[PDB]
Amino acid sequence: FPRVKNWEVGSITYDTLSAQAQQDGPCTPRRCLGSLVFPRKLAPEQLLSQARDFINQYYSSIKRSGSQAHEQRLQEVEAEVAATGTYQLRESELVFGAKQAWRNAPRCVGRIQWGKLQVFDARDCRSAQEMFTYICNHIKYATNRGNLRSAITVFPQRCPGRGDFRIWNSQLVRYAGYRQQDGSVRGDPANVEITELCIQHGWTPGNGRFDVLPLLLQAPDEPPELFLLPPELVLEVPLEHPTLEWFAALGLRWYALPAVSNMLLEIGGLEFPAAPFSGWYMSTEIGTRNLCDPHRYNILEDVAVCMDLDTRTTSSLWKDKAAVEINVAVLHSYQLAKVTIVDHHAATASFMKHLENEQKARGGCPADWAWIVPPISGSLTPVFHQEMVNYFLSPAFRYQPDPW
Amino acid sequence: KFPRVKNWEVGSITYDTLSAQAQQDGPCTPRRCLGSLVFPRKAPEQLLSQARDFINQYYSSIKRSGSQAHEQRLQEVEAEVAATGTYQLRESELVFGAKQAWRNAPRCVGRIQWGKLQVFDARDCRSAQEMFTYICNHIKYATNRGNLRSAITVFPQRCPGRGDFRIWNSQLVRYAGYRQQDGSVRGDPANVEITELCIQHGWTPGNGRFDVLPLLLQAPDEPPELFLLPPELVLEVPLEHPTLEWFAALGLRWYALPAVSNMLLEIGGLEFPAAPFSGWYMSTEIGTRNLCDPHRYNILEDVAVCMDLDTRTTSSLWKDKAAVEINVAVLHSYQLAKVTIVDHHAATASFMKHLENEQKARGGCPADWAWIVPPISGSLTPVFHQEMVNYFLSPAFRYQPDPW
Ligand code: HEM
Ligand code: HEM
Ligand SMILES: Cc1cc(N)nc(CCc2cc(F)cc(CC[C@@H]3C[C@H](F)CN3C)c2)c1
Ligand SMILES: Cc1cc(N)nc(CCc2cc(F)cc(CC[C@@H]3C[C@H](F)CN3C)c2)c1
Ligand SMILES: C[C@H](O)[C@H](O)[C@H]1CNc2nc(N)[nH]c(=O)c2N1
Ligand SMILES: C[C@H](O)[C@H](O)[C@H]1CNc2nc(N)[nH]c(=O)c2N1
Ligand SMILES: [Cl-]
Ligand SMILES: [Cl-]
Ligand SMILES: [Gd]
Ligand SMILES: [Zn+2]
Ligand SMILES: [Zn+2]
Repeated sequence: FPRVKNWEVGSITYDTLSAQAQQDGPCTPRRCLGSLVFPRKLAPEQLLSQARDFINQYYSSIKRSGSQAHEQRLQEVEAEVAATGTYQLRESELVFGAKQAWRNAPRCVGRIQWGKLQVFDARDCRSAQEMFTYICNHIKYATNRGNLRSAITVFPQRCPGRGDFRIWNSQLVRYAGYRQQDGSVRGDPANVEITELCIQHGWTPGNGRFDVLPLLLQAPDEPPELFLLPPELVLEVPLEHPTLEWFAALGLRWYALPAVSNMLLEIGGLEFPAAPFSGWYMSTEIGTRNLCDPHRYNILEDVAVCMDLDTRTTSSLWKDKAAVEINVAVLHSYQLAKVTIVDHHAATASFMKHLENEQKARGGCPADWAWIVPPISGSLTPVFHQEMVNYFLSPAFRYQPDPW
Repeated sequence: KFPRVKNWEVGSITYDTLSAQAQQDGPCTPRRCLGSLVFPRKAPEQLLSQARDFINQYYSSIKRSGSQAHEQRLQEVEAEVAATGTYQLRESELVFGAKQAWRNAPRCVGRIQWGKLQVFDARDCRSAQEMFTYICNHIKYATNRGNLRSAITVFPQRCPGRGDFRIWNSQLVRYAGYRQQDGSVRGDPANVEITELCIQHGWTPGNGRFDVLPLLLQAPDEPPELFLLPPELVLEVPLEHPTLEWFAALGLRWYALPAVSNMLLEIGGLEFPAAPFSGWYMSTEIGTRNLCDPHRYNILEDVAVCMDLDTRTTSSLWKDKAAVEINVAVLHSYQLAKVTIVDHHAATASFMKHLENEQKARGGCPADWAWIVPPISGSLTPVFHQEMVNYFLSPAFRYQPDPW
């Protein structure tokens, strides 16, 4: 049982939940690989193992462990896999599993909200046109005219033989990225690859820096099909600053809905390669990483020039000053648009409360310090001084290979 | 089977082959990562194997591996460990071992400087009084009227028969911390323990916020003895802000010389419990950590209120704005006083150069991401997007328990 200390207050706890981890991480006594973005790289009796644990979890949480439906539901999954080699989740199990995978995500700082999650069950999906309608329902429900609500849509599970449902975009809303002889990029450099697949599959491109890409939706065994997103359905926020009048003229925008559409949801040994989930943004994601990363929109120096900052010496802290103002413009613009957003101080303080909750309830919480601490102003937030333990519990969201 | 390490800003990929030579083990397992823990860790034949590895390292660096001189040194050491249970370093080996310990320190962002280290050999020290003279000479040489120079003074090694030389103070320059009426702390709260000790040992305490502490110096098998630092030896910097003129009236100060004095230096199996070392400050250590940490001087809200920021809501980013200007004040003040200081942009850029040098020289570099990434503006610096591998090489600086 690892001892975990908070260096701001002096309080000590012990993480007993870590003792119950399975899927081993990347570290060994010889070396820690905690900072690696992808840990390492990405006969059916082991399906029954992960399923019996999950069903025991489910009846644990609804109190009804021992007797009744508990040691009843243990049998049909046994018989389902005995009969068919896989099994179907009950809808309440699918709901409970989706919430747990979120609760279990070590890199997610928004997990105080894990209990409020709307699960759309898309397991009877059959075509790519159907997926598109499901995705469009999700986006409409999640966006909710700017009053965002966490949501997940679970597409049919991976099957013995036969292909997989798959969204080729990394998120549901992505901006395009186009090159030149320059090798430079117009738009988002994170999305250069998928932008060229969209074109490779027939997308007439666009002119500028904020073109919402079309979706590539992959029904099982068939090639992807391009689906264009309705402009009515993609809520966006033009960026303005509350006091720097010229900021709006930079023409910056970002979208309302953060919806991750390329991770594999794993519940009770079943795999859902298409289960896009969405919540709402923390402002540093947009302001600091998407707009200021050198390999993203890289706008930092352009803003500093407009603020008349001394970009001729690092010790002026011109980068820090312009970055804060970009974050101020993000928070201001989303509030003025009445689009849900949370600043990194509010988010991290909520995550501390979540750590306290998870301590009482489960004896600890898997947390990835490098991802929980915000990318600006880290030590000004309470999670910086909190020691954390990182480990893998199931259900889980896992990374998966791109279908290329 | 060496870890692949990616830089996400640029797309670089390398493999850390040096990690495979890590000759001691840390707190992580495949089950769980403890990378974020502040304290991760906590006879003749194992002394011999450590000695042989270091001798091998020493003769590698002088392009004389395998020579007669190399093997005579190996056989000399084995003979000395057999006759006395220990051995003595040659002066050239001590200089090389001290530089290697800095080079090997995973939490140090200043390691581009590692080969430029002044080593004072104080292994002939006989008393606490001589120890004090050596320390004062170290402070004088390292400070160098504001043009700071990296240095380490090495006091006699641990040996069977006599107690250890120890410096009880955690740094050579520290400000007192006085518990108070309100139950509050006046001065530096990180230093209440050592402050209470000094008073026990006869120090007549002050009542200010920036009172420099005396040294408690322990000769073998002696109680610690109190030594006052001559005020003219301790170079200090009043803090002012280039454009916030009321900032100077806060009365804030910091000292020029960061000199860590409670770490143990390990070279070839030998242990030096007293070997204080010093460099120069990175500005975020002073501005962000020492002045803004809620458990330290905790000035952030006072500065924000003076700047007329809106401290009623976090979404105004008043904390970030106040902290940026505190860092500006530190950099301006130290430059104005002509005292060496490096900002976090310059320092992390030089660390990136260090990583590249080290990959060519040694096949990798041990680095603790959570300590290398600065506590403000993390993703604005290039180390943020660099994956790192943390592991323990010897020679090394290690933590040790407090002598009390
Ligand atoms: C409701 C408010 C939410 C907030 C404020 C939030 C915020 C964040 C942030 C800031 C990250 C780290 C990524 C980064 O900082 O660059 C993250 C990661 C993550 N979140 Fe949340 N999120 C929310 C909802 C959700 C939901 C609903 C789910 C799933 C059901 C989820 C699952 C995840 C996962 C799996 C990761 C890891 C991403 C990766 O490994 O690339 N989050 N979230
Ligand atoms: C010359 C300029 C130097 C700079 C700019 C520098 C910078 C730093 C910084 C910023 C940290 C982490 C402190 C923080 O929390 O912000 C650190 C840690 C450390 N430094 Fe350096 N340093 C320098 C010189 C040295 C020297 C000369 C030595 C030894 C000979 C050394 C050994 C270490 C060690 C062992 C640690 C880790 C301390 C711990 O684990 O608590 N440094 N350094
Ligand atoms: C629901 C939700 C709400 C919210 N506010 N944020 C998120 C996370 C957004 C995100 C942040 C990030 F920094 C990188 C990625 C994608 C790339 C990452 C990194 C690597 F490429 C593999 N991963 C997939 C995605 C989710
Ligand atoms: C030579 C030098 C130059 C420079 N510029 N900076 C430094 C770092 C100074 C420092 C920073 C820090 F963040 C923590 C500690 C000591 C405390 C650490 C943390 C925990 F309290 C126990 N350890 C002993 C010391 C050293
Ligand atoms: C709990 C957490 O790991 C701890 O507060 C660490 C984080 N990273 C740090 N990094 C540096 N350079 N200095 C520190 O004191 C800390 N504190
Ligand atoms: C190299 C480093 O581990 C990598 O850049 C990580 C660091 N922490 C991060 N944290 C978050 N939240 N998002 C990220 O993309 C990253 N990148
Ligand atoms: Cl994003
Ligand atoms: Cl310090
Ligand atoms: Gd002024
Ligand atoms: Zn680890
Ligand atoms: Zn701190």
